Amino acid sequence: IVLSHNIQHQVALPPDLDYEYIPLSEHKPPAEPARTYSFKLDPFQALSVASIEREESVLVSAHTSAGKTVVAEYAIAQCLKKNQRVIYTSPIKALSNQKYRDFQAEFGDVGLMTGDVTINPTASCLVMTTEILRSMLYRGSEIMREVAWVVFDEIHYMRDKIRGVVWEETIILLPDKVRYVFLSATIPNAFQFAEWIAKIHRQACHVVYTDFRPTPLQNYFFPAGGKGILLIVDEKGNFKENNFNQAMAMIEEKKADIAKIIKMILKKNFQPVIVFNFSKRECEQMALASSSMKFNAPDEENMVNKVFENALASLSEDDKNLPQISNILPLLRKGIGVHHSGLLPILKETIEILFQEGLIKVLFATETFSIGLNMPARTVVFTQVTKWDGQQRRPLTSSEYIQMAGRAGRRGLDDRGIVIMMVDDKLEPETARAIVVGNQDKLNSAFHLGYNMVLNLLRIEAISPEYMLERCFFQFQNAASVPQLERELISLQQERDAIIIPDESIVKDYYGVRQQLEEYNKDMVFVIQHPQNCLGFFQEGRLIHIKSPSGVDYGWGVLIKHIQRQTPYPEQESYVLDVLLKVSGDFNPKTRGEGPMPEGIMPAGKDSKNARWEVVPCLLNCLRALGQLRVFLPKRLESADEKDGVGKAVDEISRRFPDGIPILDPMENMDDSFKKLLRKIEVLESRLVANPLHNSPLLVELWNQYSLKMQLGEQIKEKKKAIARAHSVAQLDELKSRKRVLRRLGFINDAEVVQMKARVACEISSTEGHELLLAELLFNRFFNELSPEICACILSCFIFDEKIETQALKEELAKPFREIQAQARIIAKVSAESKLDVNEDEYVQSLKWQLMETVLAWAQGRPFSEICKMTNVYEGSLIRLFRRLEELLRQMAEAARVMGSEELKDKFELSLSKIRRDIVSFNSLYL
Repeated sequence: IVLSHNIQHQVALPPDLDYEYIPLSEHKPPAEPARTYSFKLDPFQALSVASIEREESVLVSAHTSAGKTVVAEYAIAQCLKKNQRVIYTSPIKALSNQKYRDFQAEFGDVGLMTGDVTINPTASCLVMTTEILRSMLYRGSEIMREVAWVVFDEIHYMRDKIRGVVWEETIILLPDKVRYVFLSATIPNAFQFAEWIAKIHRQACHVVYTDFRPTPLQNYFFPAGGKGILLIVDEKGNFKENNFNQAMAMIEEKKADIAKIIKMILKKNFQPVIVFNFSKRECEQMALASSSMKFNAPDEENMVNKVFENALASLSEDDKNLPQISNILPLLRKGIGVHHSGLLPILKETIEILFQEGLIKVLFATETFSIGLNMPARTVVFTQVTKWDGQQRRPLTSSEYIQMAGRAGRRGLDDRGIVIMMVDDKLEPETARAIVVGNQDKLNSAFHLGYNMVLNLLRIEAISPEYMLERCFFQFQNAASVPQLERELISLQQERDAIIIPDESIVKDYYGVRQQLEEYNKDMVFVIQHPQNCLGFFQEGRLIHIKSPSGVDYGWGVLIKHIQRQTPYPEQESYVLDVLLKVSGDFNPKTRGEGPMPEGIMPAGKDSKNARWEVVPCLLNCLRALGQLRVFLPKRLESADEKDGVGKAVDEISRRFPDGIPILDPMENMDDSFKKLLRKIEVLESRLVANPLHNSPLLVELWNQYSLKMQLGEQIKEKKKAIARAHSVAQLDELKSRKRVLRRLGFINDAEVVQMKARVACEISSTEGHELLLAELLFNRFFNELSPEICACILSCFIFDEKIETQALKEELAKPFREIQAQARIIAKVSAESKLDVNEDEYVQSLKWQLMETVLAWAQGRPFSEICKMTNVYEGSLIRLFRRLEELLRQMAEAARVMGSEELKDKFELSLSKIRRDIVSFNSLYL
């Protein structure tokens, strides 16, 4: 077969094994297909659904807009037909809820489990996040026994530095009998992933890949302060080099541009447009520049006011009053939207809704909006292409470009998607070209050990940590990489052992000396050529010695004058001195030519004809000695016998002072410690002339060889390291260390049996969030006498890694914080004690205390407005922190329960009741 169009298929088979057997036919059909129609299937869908129908797992690799969700539906239907259960894991928050709404309306027998809520836990199809899958798995719930199929939507999130590990963990933990549908972006090494699944779960895994986009993209560049946009990638995906070149020239010649771009987009009916930025602040800034315009008809204005109010009706005439709403509404009314994680969740949803219904023509959003469900536009504008990964500025990866740009082009309603990238004031071509002809990044494991992990593996009879390491995807990519690396290492060793033909050990001395001279000579040029020490002595006729650009020697010359041109940026390189020198190789220039260094002028002399003596211009970076003498120069100094005549007076002075000519100390009086750090540089210059090598001609041959050997040695050491971190033992060191920690702290015995404290520590699941320390805290007490509302605030002290400002701490609050920071200190201690790369101070200091009072007063009954007034943290971030906090609290009630402190557990529940109220207890618009 049937349909055909740029579709690649592959299959993964388990490692032998593959020996017996079970053949006899087992080759189609074999079952009927549920919910085929309505629309005709695309061949890539047909293929993947065939894989699923045959009960074989399959990884689909296609762009997000390509319609991957249809395949998920089929597995659910098939599961529902066989009275089986299926699990839809979504990577993150809101979209799982949305997908739940879609599946609920479709299949009815559907439930939802997130951090915030639980729906229909007996349903045949459970939508849940990966993290909950991890917890429920470690807990070993019997539900998992009935599960036949797991669909992973957006599986490429396994490459996430903090959350990828969760994905991997739950994959490894599933029973081999289970089958998987992996939905992914067009990653390049899908096959490898399939193969890993095949090995570890002893079953086939198909891979369906295709380079298919329903609506094609055109990419345009806008240079900053430029006059328009340049098409740089056309519908056929052909790169137009020349326009890029023109654009960069448009930037070499070169706030408000965003407004002009939007106005242009408006004039040509390219709306709706998503304008991406990478900071909430930048988002609001951009909206301010935009806000002069108005994109809605009075009827549209009416429509959005009606929809908005219809959403707000559930709240109250006091919640309606937060200034984020009152002053966001005039923007919405003008047809301008904003979207970022700082807004209230209810605004994120209602703004999404107003965008989907076509009431918002321009939407300024941060990256996260790019992965929202079914919300594309006609045009996408990148406000920049630089993102901080930390103390570095990254040009956004191809995968990011794909993911964001995929929101352009609306399948039903648009002929094409228009993508306009505003460019940075400075940018090299190879990086941009790499992005726009984007090759997707590997799905490389980001596995790392965690305390909840290790503890849980140890806790269960039939499984072990060593197992997990052996079966890890990271390790699989290692066991793949290693033979290539040992082959590189061997090639390097051969080159090393083969280039060892320079002989001598005087070379080593030479290298050391040369580099020492370059550094010390740099010190000497520095400061001594600076006007602050050197300048004052600018009399006419004074004899000065010239440093020469690199290291040559034009000898002593009489200063003629000194000029300084300002437009010449280093301190030393600024003043220009005209000096008379005993020039020979002229040639270039004539009189005044140049410029950057005297150029063509060759020193000496002695072997001249043709000596000349002329006044040449040099800059102040070029200097060295200044000497202590001045001759009287004639006022009319432009004649053969007279320039050369001054020269005659110079040779006679030089003949009069052997072992001289004595020089001016430049630093003495506007000391001198530097001089004793100055004679040695000369000594080393004598060591150089002493070296037999200095004369031979090979020289540079032997030197470049020495360099190669030293480089190769460094590279080799590095390769042995890469091999070490390609070997399971690196991570195993981390493991043995963490085992030391667990013994020394008392969570498990030396016989590797989990204790009650380990068992309670198990039930705390947080991204990096110490999880240990809370357990220690409990058994150490430090919670016995706190009221619930106080306890809330203290627990709030662990989730916020964001910045807030401006408050003092009362003593009755500063002290418990201090005591916990003390516990953190003992823990980071034992951590260093056990060879962990933990930086003992950053751990201890990671528990930020500046938000204790906001949460405390919220827990004591303050209204939302007031606590929003007590900090600069964004409203949405605040509600997010509360939501993690509630989830955390449920976890703490659990661990208290599982250590029999019934009183603590009930207390935490009561705390939940204080926190879990009003807007913080808000249900989702989708549910």
